[PDB]
Amino acid sequence: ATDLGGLQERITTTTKGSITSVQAVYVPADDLTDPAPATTFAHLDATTVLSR
Amino acid sequence: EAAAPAGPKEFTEVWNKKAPSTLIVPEFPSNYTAVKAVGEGQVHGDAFPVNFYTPHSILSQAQKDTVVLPGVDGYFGVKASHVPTIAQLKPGVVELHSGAESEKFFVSGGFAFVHPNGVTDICVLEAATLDQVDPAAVKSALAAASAAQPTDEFEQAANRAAIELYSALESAVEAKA
Amino acid sequence: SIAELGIYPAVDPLDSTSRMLNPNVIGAEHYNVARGVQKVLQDYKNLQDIIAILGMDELSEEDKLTVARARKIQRFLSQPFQVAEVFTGTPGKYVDLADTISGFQGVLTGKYDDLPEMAFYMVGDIKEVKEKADKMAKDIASRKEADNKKVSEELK
Amino acid sequence: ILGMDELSEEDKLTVARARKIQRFLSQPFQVAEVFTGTPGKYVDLADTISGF
Amino acid sequence: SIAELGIYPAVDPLDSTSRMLNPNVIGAEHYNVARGVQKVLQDYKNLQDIIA
Amino acid sequence: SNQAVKQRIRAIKNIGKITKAMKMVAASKMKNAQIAVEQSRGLVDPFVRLFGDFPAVNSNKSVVVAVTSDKGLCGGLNSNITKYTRATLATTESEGKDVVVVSIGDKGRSQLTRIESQRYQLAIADTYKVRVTFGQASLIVEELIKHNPQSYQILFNKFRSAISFKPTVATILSPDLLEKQLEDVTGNSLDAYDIEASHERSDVLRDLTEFHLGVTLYNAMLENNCSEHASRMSAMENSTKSAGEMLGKLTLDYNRKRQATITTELIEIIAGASALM
Amino acid sequence: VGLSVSRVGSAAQFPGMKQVAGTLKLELAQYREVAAFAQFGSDLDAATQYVLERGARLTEMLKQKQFAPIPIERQTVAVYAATKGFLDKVRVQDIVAAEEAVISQVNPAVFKILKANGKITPALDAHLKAELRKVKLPGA
Amino acid sequence: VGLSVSRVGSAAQFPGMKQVAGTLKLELAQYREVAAFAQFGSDLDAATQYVLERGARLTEMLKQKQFAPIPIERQTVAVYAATKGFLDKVRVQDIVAAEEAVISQVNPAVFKILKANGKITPALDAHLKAELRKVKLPGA
Amino acid sequence: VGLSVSRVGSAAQFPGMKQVAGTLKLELAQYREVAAFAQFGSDLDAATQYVLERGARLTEMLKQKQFAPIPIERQTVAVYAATKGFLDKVRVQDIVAAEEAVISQVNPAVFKILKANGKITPALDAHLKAELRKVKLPGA
Repeated sequence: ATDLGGLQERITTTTKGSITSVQAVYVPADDLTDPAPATTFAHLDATTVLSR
Repeated sequence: EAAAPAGPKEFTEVWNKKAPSTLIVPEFPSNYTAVKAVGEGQVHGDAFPVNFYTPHSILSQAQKDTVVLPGVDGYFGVKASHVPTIAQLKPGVVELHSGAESEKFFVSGGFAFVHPNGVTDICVLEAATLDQVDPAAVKSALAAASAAQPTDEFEQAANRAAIELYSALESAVEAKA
Repeated sequence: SIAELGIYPAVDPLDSTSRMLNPNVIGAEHYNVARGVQKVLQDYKNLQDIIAILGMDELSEEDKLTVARARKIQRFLSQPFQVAEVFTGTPGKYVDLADTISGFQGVLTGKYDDLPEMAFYMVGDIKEVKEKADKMAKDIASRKEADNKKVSEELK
Repeated sequence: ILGMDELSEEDKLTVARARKIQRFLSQPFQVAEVFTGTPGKYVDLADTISGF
Repeated sequence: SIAELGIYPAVDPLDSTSRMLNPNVIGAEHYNVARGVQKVLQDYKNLQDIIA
Repeated sequence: SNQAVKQRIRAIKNIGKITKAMKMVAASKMKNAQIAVEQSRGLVDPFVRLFGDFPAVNSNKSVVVAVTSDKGLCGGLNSNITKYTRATLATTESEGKDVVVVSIGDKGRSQLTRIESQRYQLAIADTYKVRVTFGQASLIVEELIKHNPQSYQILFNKFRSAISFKPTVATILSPDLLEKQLEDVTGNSLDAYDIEASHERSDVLRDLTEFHLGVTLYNAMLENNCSEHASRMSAMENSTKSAGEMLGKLTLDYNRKRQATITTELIEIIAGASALM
Repeated sequence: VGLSVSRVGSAAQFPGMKQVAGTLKLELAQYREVAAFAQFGSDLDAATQYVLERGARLTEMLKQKQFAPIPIERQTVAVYAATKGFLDKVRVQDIVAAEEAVISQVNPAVFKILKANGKITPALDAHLKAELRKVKLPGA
Repeated sequence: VGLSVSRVGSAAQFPGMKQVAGTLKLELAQYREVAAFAQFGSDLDAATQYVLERGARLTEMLKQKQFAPIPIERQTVAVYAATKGFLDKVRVQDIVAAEEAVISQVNPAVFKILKANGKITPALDAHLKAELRKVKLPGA
Repeated sequence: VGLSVSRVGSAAQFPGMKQVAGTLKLELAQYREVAAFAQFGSDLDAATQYVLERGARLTEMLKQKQFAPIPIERQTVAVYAATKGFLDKVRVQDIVAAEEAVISQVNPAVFKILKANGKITPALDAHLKAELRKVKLPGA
C-alpha cells in the first residue's frame, strides 16, 4: 500500500498544474478483493470499462 | 320445482361456510361470458350475432342476417328474430350469409342453438370448407362403406354414420359455383 | 447465520454437544425429545439447498411437514433473556426444564401444526406460544371505526 | 423469450430512446481519421449535456 | 468415484491414458472401440447434469 | 475442501444454465399453447348460456375432476387446486352424497390419495405428452359417463395472463336426472327452445351434456397445460435467479479460500526457511 | 438496519426519538421480513402489501442528503410524521419533498418545545398532531 | 458406509454374519444412490421405492445404543431378520424396538448353536426361519 | 475456443482463411452459449436449434487426427465447405468423412490458385461453389 501510495500520490493537482493518470488495471484471477486491485482501487477516481 | 336456487354467487356463500378463508372463492365459466340467453336485445333488425365454433378453432364471431343450417329434419334457415331452437345437425353444409357473398362450410355434425335473444350458436366438431375437400376420395370411401355389412351393432352404427357423411358430401361438392 | 435470522440465543443446535445428553443421565424422555429435535433440524438442513433453488413447492409432503416443523422448533429454541430486556424491551423468560421438554414434545408429535411460525418466536414456554397466536389473531381482527380521537378541544 | 412486439407501448419508447442513446455515445476519433477516412470531432461538455 | 459405484477395478476410463493408444500401434479396429467407449462415457458424464 | 467448493461452483453454474434453458423451453411452449387456448375458449360459451352454471347443486352422485400437470416442476399449481378440490369436496357433501375423484396428470394422483384415498377411483396421465386433442378429451369424458352421476365438477387453472392463473370450478349436470330438474323455475326454462332433434328432448339433452362434458374437459386441459408452462417459466426464473445468487456467494467464498491458501502456503515456507537461515 | 446495532444505544438517545423510533425499527423489521419472502411476487395479503407500502415510506423517510445534518428535534418530528400515518398516501417518490414540507410548514415552536423538554409531552403530541393535520403535503 | 473400508475385509469376518452381510452391503449400496431422489414421495416408482424402504430397514437396523455391545450371534440374527425380509411389515420408525422383539422372543438356543457351529448351518436356517415367525413385531 | 486467444491474429493469418474464419468465430461463439443450455434435444425453438445444428457441424469439422497436418489451402476449403452450405445434411457422424470427401473429390487445381493468390477471388469463389456440389458426400 505504500509502494502504490508512493506512486499514486505524486499524481495530483497542485497549484501549478495537474497530472491526470489513466492506468490500465489488471485484476488477477478475476478477484476484485485481491490485494493488488483492491489497493489500486483506493486511488481510482473513475473507471472506464472497455467491453467486447 | 325450484327448491334449490344454485348459481355462481350462491356458491360463494356456502363455500364461505366450510372452506378456509385463505383461499378465495374460485371462478366459474359463467364469469367469462358476456352474452347470456334470456336477456332482451342483440338482434337490432337485420343482423343477429352468429358464433360458428369448433373445438380447435373459431370460424366466425361476426353478425349475419341469415344462417342456413343442416338439421336432422333438413336444411333450415335462421332469420333474425327466429324461434329459440336447439337443433341437432347431420353432416351437411352450414351457409353463413351476410349479403351476396357466401361462406359455406361442410360440417361433420354437431348442434346449433338459436337463443331467446336471437343469437345463433353453431357448435360442430370438424368444419371442412368446401374448397378444400378432396373430390377424389368422396367416392372411393363410400364404396367400401356400402359393402361392409358386418355382424356387430357398433360398426352398424358406425357404417350408417359412415355413408351418411360421405353421401351428403357428394351432393355438396358437385353443384358448387 | 442463526443470529442473522433473529434467533436469540444464536445457539447452533446441530453443533452444540454435552456429555449430559445421555439417556442414563438426563432421563429417557428428555433424551428422546432432544434427539428428536436434532433429527428434524438435520433433515431440514439437508433440504436447504433444494429449497434454495427449487423452492418450497417441489418437496414431498413428508418433507414439507418437517420443513414446517423445523421452522417451528427453530423459532421455539429462541427466548427473551432477562439481561437483554434493556435493549429489546421484551421481558425475559426463565423456562423450566419440564416446560421445555413437554413444550418440545408437543411440536415433534404434531400437536401444534396449525399454529403460525411466528407464535413460537421469542416466547417462554408452550403456553405463551398459544397466547401469542391468540394475540397475533386478535391483532389482525382488531379494528375500530373512527378510532376514538377525543383529542381536539380538550377542556383546559 | 417472448418478442419485440410483446412489451408495452411506453416501453417501445424506451427501446427507441436507449438505442439512439447507444449510437449517440459513439464518436469518430481524430486519431482514427487516417485509416478510416472520416474526420474526428471534439464534443464539448456543454454540448453533450444538452444534446443528451 | 468408480469404487463408490462398486465397479472394480476402479479404473477411471476418462483419466487413464496410454502411449499405446496410437492406431499406428494397436490398429484402428482396437482404436475405435477404445475411442468410442471414451466418447459414449464422456457423453453420459455430460448428461448426468440433467438425468440426476 | 478448497476443491469441495470448486466442484460445488461448477454444479450450481450448470443448474443456472439448465434452468435457464428450461425457462426458454417453457416460454416457447407457452406462446404456442396460448394460440390453442383462445380457440378452445369459444365453444365453452354456448353451453354455459344454454345450461347456466350451477356449482352448488343437490347431487347424490358426483364426479369431481382435478386437472393437474404431468411433470412436477411447476411451482404451486398442482397443489393449489388440491387445496381447492378439498375445499369443494368439503362444500358439496353436507348431505351424504356419492363422490368419485378423478385426477388428470401424474401430479394429481400423487396428491389426491394424500387427502382423498377412498373416493379416488381413476387416474388419467400422460395427456400432455404429444398434444391435447378433442378426441382424447372425449374418451376421458366417456369414462366419466361410465359412472352415472347427477353432476360433474372440473377443477382447472384458467390462463388469464402469464401471471394470474385463477383456479376455476366448471360444472356439468346430468340431463334428465338433474339438468332438467334445476331448470324447473316457474315451469321450465328449457321449454322456450323448440327441439329440432330426431328423438325427444331427453335424448337430445343426453347428447348435449356429453358434448358439454367433452368441451369443458378439453378446455380444462388446455387452460391448465399453458398455465403449467407459464408457471414453469416463472418457477425457473426464480431458480436461475436463486442459483445465480448462490453461485455469487460461492465464488466470493472460494476467492477467500483461494487467497487464504496462498497466504498459508507462503507462511509455512517462510517459517521453514527462517528455521534454517 | 438488520445488522447495524448500538450496544449502549437506547440508554442514551433522545427521549422523543426513543418513543417514536421504537415503532420505526419494528415496522422496518417487517418490511425487511416481507420483502425477503415477497421477492417472487407470488401473492398478496393486502396487509403484507400494506407494510410493503408503509416500509417503503419509512425507508425514504430515513434517506438524507450529504453535508446537511438535521437537528434531533427536526428529526424526531419527521419520524413522528411518518410512523403516525400522517405521510400515508403520499407517493414514495415524494417523501423527500414531503417532509421537507413537514419540517418547513409546522410551527417552529414545536421544535423548540421538543428540544427543551426532550420528550413529546401529552400537551405536545396533542398539539403536534394538530400541526401535522395542517400540512400541505404534495399531491394529496 | 461408503467411505468406510476394511482391507482385511471378509477374510476375518464371522461366518453367518458373512452370509448375511452381502445382502446388507449390496442393498445399502443401492439405498445410497436412490437417495438424492428420495425428496419426492409423490414420485412413487415401486422399484426404487422397494429399495428406498428396504435399505431404510437396514439403516435403522444398524443403529445401536452405546455402552451396550451386542454378541456377534445376536447381531447376525438381526441382520438375517432384515435381509430375508422378516421385518418388511414393520414401519421404518419402529425397527429398533422390533430388533428387541426379534431378540427377546426367539428361543435363546438359536444363539447357543450359532456361536458353536460358527455359521448358519442348513439345519439352522430353517429352524430360525420359523423362529422369526413366532415372534410379534411392532408393526401392523 | 472460449479461452484460447491469439492477440496478434486480428489480420495476421491467411487471407483466404480470414474470409471464412471470421464467420466460424461467430457461428461457433453463438453455439457455445446454447450448447450447455440445450443439452436435451426435445423441445427446441426453430432459431436456437439451427445454431445447435450448425455449431455441431462446425465442431466436427475442426477436429483432426494426429501427425497429419493439413496445408492451409486445404483447410480453408473445408471451413468454406462448412461456413457456407454444402454440409448441412451430413449428420454429425459423417462430417469427419464428409470433409475428406471434399478434399478427395474437389478438383485439386483450386488448391493451386487458392494458395498462390492467398485469398478467395470471386472467379475462384464461383468455381468453389460448383466444385463443392459435384462431391459425393458419405451421408447416405
